[PDB]
Amino acid sequence: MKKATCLTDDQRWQSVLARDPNADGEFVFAVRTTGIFCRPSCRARHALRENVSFYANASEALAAGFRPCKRCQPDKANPRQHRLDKITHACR
Ligand SMILES: [Zn+2]
Repeated sequence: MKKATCLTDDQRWQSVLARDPNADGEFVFAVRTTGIFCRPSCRARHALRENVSFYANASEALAAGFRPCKRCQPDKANPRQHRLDKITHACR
């Protein structure tokens, strides 16, 4: 309850390295270099602890003036999906 050994930025990245998929509400982490914020689970090839800092939630990370990560916050994964030509107006 009122206790948790060592809450150091160390084990912050331990829970976040483990990819703890269910740590939504537990905190967020914020990679200043892309100006995005995430849940610990960020499955894409990690950006270092050293560019990354930890909040309570994404409204705090919004307080930092960031945007939700395309993988973590909505879950906005676009892999499979066609990389269709590009040019606009295609009625056929
Ligand atoms: Zn992410």
